[PDB]
Amino acid sequence: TQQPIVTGTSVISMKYDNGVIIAADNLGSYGSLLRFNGVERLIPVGDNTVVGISGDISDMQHIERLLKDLVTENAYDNPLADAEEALEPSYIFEYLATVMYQRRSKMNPLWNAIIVAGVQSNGDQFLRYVNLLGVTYSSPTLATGFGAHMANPLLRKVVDRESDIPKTTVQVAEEAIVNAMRVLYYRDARSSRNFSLAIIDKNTGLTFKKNLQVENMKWDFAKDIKGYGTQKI
Amino acid sequence: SDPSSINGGIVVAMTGKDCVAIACDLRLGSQSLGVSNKFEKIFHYGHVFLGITGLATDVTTLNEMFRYKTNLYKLKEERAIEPETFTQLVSSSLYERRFGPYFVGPVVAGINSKSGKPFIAGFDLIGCIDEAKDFIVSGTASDQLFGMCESLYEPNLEPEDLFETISQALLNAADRDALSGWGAVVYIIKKDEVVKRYLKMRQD
Amino acid sequence: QFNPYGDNGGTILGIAGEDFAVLAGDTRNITDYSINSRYEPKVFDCGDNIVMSANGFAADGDALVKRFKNSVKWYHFDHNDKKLSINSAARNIQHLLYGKRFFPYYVHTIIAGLDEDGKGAVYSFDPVGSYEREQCRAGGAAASLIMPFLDNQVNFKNQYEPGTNGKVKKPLKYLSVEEVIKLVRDSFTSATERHIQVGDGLEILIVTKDGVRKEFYELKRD
Amino acid sequence: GYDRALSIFSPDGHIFQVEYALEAVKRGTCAVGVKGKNCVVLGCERRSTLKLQDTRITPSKVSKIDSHVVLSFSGLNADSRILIEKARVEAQSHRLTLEDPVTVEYLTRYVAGVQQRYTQSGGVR
Amino acid sequence: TSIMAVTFKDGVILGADSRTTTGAYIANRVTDKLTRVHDKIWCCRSGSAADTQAIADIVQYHLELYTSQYGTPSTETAASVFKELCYENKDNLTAGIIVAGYDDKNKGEVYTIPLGGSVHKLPYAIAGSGSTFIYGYCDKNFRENMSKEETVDFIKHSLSQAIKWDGSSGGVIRMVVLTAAGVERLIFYPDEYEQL
Amino acid sequence: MDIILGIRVQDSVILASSKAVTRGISVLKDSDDKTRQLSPHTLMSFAGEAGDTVQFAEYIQANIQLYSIREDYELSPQAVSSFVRQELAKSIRSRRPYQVNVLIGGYDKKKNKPELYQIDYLGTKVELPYGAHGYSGFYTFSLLDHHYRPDMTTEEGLDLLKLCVQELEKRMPMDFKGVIVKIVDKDGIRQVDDF
Amino acid sequence: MDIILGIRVQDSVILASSKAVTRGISVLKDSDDKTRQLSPHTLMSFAGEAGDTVQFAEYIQANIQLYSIREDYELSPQAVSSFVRQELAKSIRSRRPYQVNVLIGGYDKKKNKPELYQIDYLGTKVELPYGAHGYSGFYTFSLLDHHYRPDMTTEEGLDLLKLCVQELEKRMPMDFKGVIVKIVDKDGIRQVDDF
Amino acid sequence: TTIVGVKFNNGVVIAADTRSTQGPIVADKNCAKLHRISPKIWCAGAGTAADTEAVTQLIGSNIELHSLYTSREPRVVSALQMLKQHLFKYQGHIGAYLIVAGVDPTGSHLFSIHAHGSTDVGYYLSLGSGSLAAMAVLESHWKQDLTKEEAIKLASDAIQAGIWNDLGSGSNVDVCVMEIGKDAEYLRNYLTPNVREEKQKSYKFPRGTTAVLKESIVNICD
Amino acid sequence: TTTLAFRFQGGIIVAVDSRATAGNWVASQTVKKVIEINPFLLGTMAGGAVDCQFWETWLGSQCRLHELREKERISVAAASKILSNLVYQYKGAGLSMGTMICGYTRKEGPTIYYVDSDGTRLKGDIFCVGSGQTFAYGVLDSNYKWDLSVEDALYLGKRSILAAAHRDAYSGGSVNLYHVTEDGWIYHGNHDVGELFWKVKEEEGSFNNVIG
Ligand SMILES: *[C@@](C)(CO)[C@](*)(O)[C@H](CC(C)C)NC(=O)[C@H](Cc1ccccc1)NC(=O)[C@H](CC(C)C)NC(=O)[C@H](CCc1ccccc1)NC(=O)CN1CCOCC1
Ligand SMILES: *[C@@](C)(CO)[C@](*)(O)[C@H](CC(C)C)NC(=O)[C@H](Cc1ccccc1)NC(=O)[C@H](CC(C)C)NC(=O)[C@H](CCc1ccccc1)NC(=O)CN1CCOCC1
Ligand SMILES: *[C@@](C)(CO)[C@](*)(O)[C@H](CC(C)C)NC(=O)[C@H](Cc1ccccc1)NC(=O)[C@H](CC(C)C)NC(=O)[C@H](CCc1ccccc1)NC(=O)CN1CCOCC1
Ligand SMILES: [Cl-]
Ligand SMILES: [Mg+2]
Ligand SMILES: [Mg+2]
Repeated sequence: TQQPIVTGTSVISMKYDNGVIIAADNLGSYGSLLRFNGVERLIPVGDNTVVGISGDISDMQHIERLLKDLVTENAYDNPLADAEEALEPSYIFEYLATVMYQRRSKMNPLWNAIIVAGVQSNGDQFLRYVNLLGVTYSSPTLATGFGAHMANPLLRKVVDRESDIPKTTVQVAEEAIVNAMRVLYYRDARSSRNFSLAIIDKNTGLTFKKNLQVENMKWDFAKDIKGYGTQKI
Repeated sequence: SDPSSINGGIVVAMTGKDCVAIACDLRLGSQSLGVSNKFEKIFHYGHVFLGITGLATDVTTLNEMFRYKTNLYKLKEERAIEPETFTQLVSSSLYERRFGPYFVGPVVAGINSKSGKPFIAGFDLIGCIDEAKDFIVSGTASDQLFGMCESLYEPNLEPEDLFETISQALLNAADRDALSGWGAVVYIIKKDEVVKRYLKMRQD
Repeated sequence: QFNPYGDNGGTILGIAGEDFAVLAGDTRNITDYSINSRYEPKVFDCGDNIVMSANGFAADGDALVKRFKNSVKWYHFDHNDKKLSINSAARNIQHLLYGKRFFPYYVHTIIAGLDEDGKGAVYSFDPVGSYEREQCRAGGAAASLIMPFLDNQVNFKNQYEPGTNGKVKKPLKYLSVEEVIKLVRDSFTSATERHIQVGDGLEILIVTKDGVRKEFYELKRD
Repeated sequence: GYDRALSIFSPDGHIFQVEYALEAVKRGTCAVGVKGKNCVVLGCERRSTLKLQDTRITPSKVSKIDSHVVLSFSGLNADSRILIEKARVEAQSHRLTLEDPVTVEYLTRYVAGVQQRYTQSGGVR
Repeated sequence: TSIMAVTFKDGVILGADSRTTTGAYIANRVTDKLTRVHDKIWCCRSGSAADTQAIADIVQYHLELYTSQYGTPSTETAASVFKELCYENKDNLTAGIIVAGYDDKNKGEVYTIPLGGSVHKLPYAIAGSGSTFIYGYCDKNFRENMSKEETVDFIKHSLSQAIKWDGSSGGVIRMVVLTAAGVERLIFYPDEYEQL
Repeated sequence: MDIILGIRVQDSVILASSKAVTRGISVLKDSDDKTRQLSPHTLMSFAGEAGDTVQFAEYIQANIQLYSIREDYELSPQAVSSFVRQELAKSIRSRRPYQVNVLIGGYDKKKNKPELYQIDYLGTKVELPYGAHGYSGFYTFSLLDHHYRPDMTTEEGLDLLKLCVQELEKRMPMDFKGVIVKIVDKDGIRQVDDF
Repeated sequence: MDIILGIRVQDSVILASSKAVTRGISVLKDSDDKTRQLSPHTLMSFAGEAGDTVQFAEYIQANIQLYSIREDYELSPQAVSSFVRQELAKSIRSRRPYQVNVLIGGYDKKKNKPELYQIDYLGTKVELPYGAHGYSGFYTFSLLDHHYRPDMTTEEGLDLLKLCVQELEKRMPMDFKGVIVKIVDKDGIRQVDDF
Repeated sequence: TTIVGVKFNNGVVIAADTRSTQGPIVADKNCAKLHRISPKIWCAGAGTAADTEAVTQLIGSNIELHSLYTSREPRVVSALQMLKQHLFKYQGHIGAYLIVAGVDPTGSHLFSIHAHGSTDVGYYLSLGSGSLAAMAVLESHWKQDLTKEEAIKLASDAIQAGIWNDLGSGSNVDVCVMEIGKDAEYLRNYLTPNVREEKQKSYKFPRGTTAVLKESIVNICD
Repeated sequence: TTTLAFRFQGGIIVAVDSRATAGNWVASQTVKKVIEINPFLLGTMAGGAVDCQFWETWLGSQCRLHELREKERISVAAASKILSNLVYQYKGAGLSMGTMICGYTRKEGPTIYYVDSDGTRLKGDIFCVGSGQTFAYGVLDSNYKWDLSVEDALYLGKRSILAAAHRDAYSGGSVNLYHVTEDGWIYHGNHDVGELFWKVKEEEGSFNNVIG
């Protein structure tokens, strides 16, 4: 039995025609206090997988170490560690899913919501979710926390079902993700303006973008809003 | 100690072609103990029919209350109350007890004597009107009734066909609920004739 | 305080014919008032012509299916590739569930297939392992909606022969695979209308002596 | 714990420790059992090189396992006490769970099973 | 919330963020927490949105009725009416209000009224959840008899930090300037204040 | 308080009520009459919370007697039962409700019919051929379902009632010290002294 | 379980134990013997939590019988009571204690004296001329304080015991369905069949 | 519920879904959540259904009496003030969450009211369980100087977001357009994107299927 | 549940209902509440369904192991005590079981043992177990005699379950009958309450509370 202390908010993601996109802001909140601002919550595993983590940061750092150690262990007595026997997104996910469910079953969970985004060796897009309860699910768009409530509706307008994935380009997909991150900054009280974004493409590979900022924000209309009902000044 | 499921019981109402049906089970119990198999839950004030599920004392009290009010209505208005009007009266009366409510699930059914239109309506315990073209359900087997009605129901049924549909909806719903059953009554209501039928059902 | 359980919604439905059996389930996966996935299958082919679904808390559902699938694998290893009969599978599943009697799998489990006489079989389990063979069973969130409809349409309950004064019952008979699929589709569209956790898609697994076939149908997405 | 396999097979297929245990029995005082038509009688030898004995308190050769079953023996006296004790405990345990006293065959089968266990358990003779 | 009121040479300036929250959801990102109870008597609202609105509305009614009979009320009088409501109904209120006004005799005045319903007359006042993070900064930087531009910068820099650290604060920085000249509304957007 | 039974037969209503008054680990009395005559042809038995039972019974008794004097006329059992139900229905939403369950056995002189009404503390009224309150019903209802016939005589009803009391004396945990039996018919109310 | 009594007289110990086994609102049995013979001259009655009572009684019985076979000798009532007390004293600080109260009536053959021991589930032992467990004591102790004499015969003890049972049948709330009476003396243990 | 309000050039538009729930059960598939306070002041209500209806009718009644008393068309701020003071008095126990909008001699207005009595002002607002889905759309597509047709599109799109993504919302989209100098147009079932598909089978029973015990004519006449 | 079993001149009658509930939800009307342990032993089930089902089929395995080891069918006393000692180990853990072990052996004759989940074990001639036990007792006790015929005893057992099925909301479905003799148990059919109630009402003239 735990309670989360230092926390990370929404992780959002979606599939597009050649791969997957995933994003998460760089904030480590301490309750209402916006304590840490240089926190990277997207963690690449190899050149084909990115694990996005929300929830307790101490448990996130533990998971980082497990993934780091998984890469080391996979390399042992493995001449094809950088080829046919490299770590797949599906292997990494299933490992995490096993751990999450084992920990919830011992009544001592890793207090996290996790999205594993990547591209399989055969080119297939991989995007699957797992959380502190060991619950798992997959969808063309996946999001955690407030992202589930606000990002998914926006991302589902682009990719509403499986057949919409081949029709969605990386330009359109990234635009929707970046727009969603702005909406979350407007509306989530534990979000920051700064964020990271990762693209895993079956052709161009892993592109990790750091120090992005929410921009093109609408605030001008605020000047016209006076009082809370009557008041004219 | 959940007032709405101490005594048990169910009511269902349906519309058809120039007709309406309202049906109810006959059980009154005290939790596991079945007490009465004659406890009817449908009443009528003129041509307007009211079914009431939930706490049996409140079922009785509200019947007596609406008889009281519809009688005064008729004396002053010099005409029988209509289903649409009665529905509003039920809603007002229930909401009057907003923070000390009657633990009931009433269902209005009837045909407007002027327009000839079939009318049904349902309420929650504090008076929210739930109007419906097709059907209204209420009671301890409301989930079961929702499932039965949603699948079995079709629009514009003739009075004789509508009888079969509503009866099968109630019977099969009641048999999946421990606190409902022990007999059943069905009212088939046409513009100027009303038929009341008692159904044969399993007595466990 | 940490709550180890959750509700992933959805509903499942098993019907048995004369020489076949179907196990249906919607593909919607939810938590609270949010949709997690519109297509997340929870009806699985477990081998030996046994299909299985464990509906409720998905983490426990997957864990169970995973363990039973593994049980089928080891049954082959330990008993010279012998086919696991549906009755033997059912008893095995009881022990899986009851093994966690004091920290239960939060699921309604249903399996379907053929018995050793080639006839359609459906077995259903409570969360802690009590099981029963039936012609008919609905499980999950909309079970209370669908089940009475099945009593009426599959087992002809409360239906008497017209004109016999309610004395002669409507005689029991096996339904064709065409008629069963009609009842499954109507059951799920009705459940979708009146239950918020049910919708998106319907996936049916049909089991005959020839193997396991699949059928998919769209459901309302609201 | 002491683990040594003391009872083991020899080239000719004999377990010498079990066979040497029989020699201890052969050394022990003679015991005889004769069953009649409606009774059983257990006779036992007591060696007469021991005078100045106190026969009131000296352990008797025949022991009651329950009110209806008796056990005599030949061989090591100290070893017999362990078997008798176990047998007496099992007798009461049987009455407790089966609500019926042991049969003579059952009690024998138990005692025999104990003896066997000591022929292929590590660290024991 | 993060709110503050600061007296200066020509009068007083009120300042506030624009965030209203339900848990961690921002129900309103363009809220106006600076409210008029009289021509040149305003207040900053923190705590329950419903309670502070209900209080402000009653105070505005009282001061309007006061004005009809006895002419313009003092800022002290306005603070007293706020206090009376907050103190007598302390069991049923969650309201932290800063009252600020401009007399011609008394010039700029600031009164703060915390949860208990006590009254405290100060040179400047800070309040709301985000105020905790700027006690150190404001104490070190506040000076009496500042100019308009210095006071605007003081409030802007202060609320900028409060907003930066407090999750319950954000959006735009609204300000209201109270002087003999009149009433001036100011607004400052994230793109400006965030990078201070 | 605990056991109150009622059986309506062809020409009468028979009420049986336990004699025990128990408090803590002491049976304080074994001859308690848990009934009040409301009118010459109407009898009410009662069971429930201590104090409430008698206070309620006598309050109803006074009201019915007041009515009888005012109108020089006896209220029908149906009318009395409706009056009692309404009082309990008021009571349940009071500051302190009457925790009293009652049976009303009456003979309607206008209809020439016996009538038995069962009313609980919530104000839940039902007319029945046979009734019970508390745990008694869990044994007696099934027993009466089997042995009861609507055309029975008063003597047959008393034998049917003996069968109930015997079953209760066999299977009930508590010693209720037997019952006082009273009969309501066209000639009024009388007590059976040897039961 | 409920009523267990014990009376030590001149030459014997008399134990009386109620026959009722009640669960919920049903008397499941009315002929239950709440006692076990531990040895030919030692009898133990018991009352308390369902399941625990018999499980404990039989466990003690097995142990005493085991001792008797091992030593070919009967333990004194004092020795048996001390063994039982220690078991309960261990039990009370266990994960799940035996919720069982007992009376041990025995005849010491070496002393030629009857002995009655009262032991509760905590392991509280006392030797007494007369004893009781549960609510029974609240009536019987004062009654025996008055009527008991140390030099009474077995027949006088049975009449004294009848007086207790009558009082309990009068004033106890629950129907305990009479008692099984057993006598422990120099000739062993025997049951009184007509009580 | 999902409810929204959007301001435009010459007025204001409000919209709502039409699902009414009872736990996880859809009680009403087409209920009206748009309420008329006065001819040109309309209200969208979320929360406790009886409370939203009762509070909107009470204030609507008092607004009519006020209008007749003052010989003036009612103002939105009057409805706003009367609603909030009523709701505040009851300390949130009256679970009415309202979006109040309309046109009056002062102009066009858009407000929201919460159960505890707090009011908000905005150009775009959303309330109810699906408000986050709706607000996401509103935050993504809203701009200053919307036309009538653009505001209707934006409003209905925001409701749709709730319909599809929120389990608490569903069925149809109701709209009401309040433009200055014109009559308010109430567009009941403006969109119906959740029509029930044809059933696979007719469940019309053969006449005489149900077993009957008694028949009798009921007297409704005097 | 409602279950009963009573001893009489011609052996043992065992009768049970077939309903299974989850709160007020009627989950099944066709549950087998009698377990056939061997040709001479029966077990009845009431309480938690799998607790009963699991441990009573486990009991059957233990009884089989006894007759393999001892070359003799287990006694009713010993069989009941295996179950009672098992549940006693789980005492406090929350098992919910009300069972009756009924059977015949040479040394015992016809024997019935009541065994429940708090460790109570009782030999007796009549027992009714379950939520509707009191309803069954009312009819059974008032009509019971030792000298009942096999035909009358079977009917009384059936009629007692019917009585409980009717009044108890958590009993119903159908009646399963068994008769135990010196030759073993004999099944006497599944009797649906749907038809049985009306058949009994008409032929017997009882159930006058119900609208005919
Ligand atoms: C900062 C945020 C904190 O100091 C500011 O002070 C602002 C003040 C401005 C807006 C005037 N405060 C808030 O935004 C305020 C924070 C708050 C919340 C609860 C108690 C005190 C202060 N937020 C509110 O008042 C919101 C406004 C609504 C969303 C328009 N109201 C709520 O959150 C209400 C509060 C009800 C209440 C509780 C205790 C005392 C008084 C009122 N709660 C809900 O609506 C219930 N909500 C349902 C969903 O589950 C979470 C709870
Ligand atoms: C979306 C769906 C959710 O936000 C919308 O907000 C809609 C608003 C529209 C319909 C105006 N909200 C609902 O549909 C609303 C959701 C809800 C439920 C319960 C509490 C608060 C909100 N549903 C209702 O209000 C239903 C109305 C239907 C048509 C009957 N009412 C109930 O479910 C009532 C609750 C009444 C209540 C009393 C006291 C305090 C709060 C609420 N509940 C029942 O009827 C349940 N039960 C039935 C059996 O008898 C006992 C009562
Ligand atoms: C009469 C009919 C009533 O008691 C009998 O006693 C029968 C005995 C027969 C079946 C052997 N008893 C029941 O039917 C019994 C009643 C009961 C329920 C719970 C505890 C004790 C007694 N019912 C069950 O055991 C049902 C079995 C059927 C197949 C549904 N099982 C449940 O209710 C399960 C498991 C309950 C449980 C016991 C111990 C630990 C954990 C759980 N619970 C659910 O299925 C939960 N529920 C189903 C509906 O969907 C929401 C979740
Ligand atoms: Cl505000
Ligand atoms: Mg029943
Ligand atoms: Mg939806």
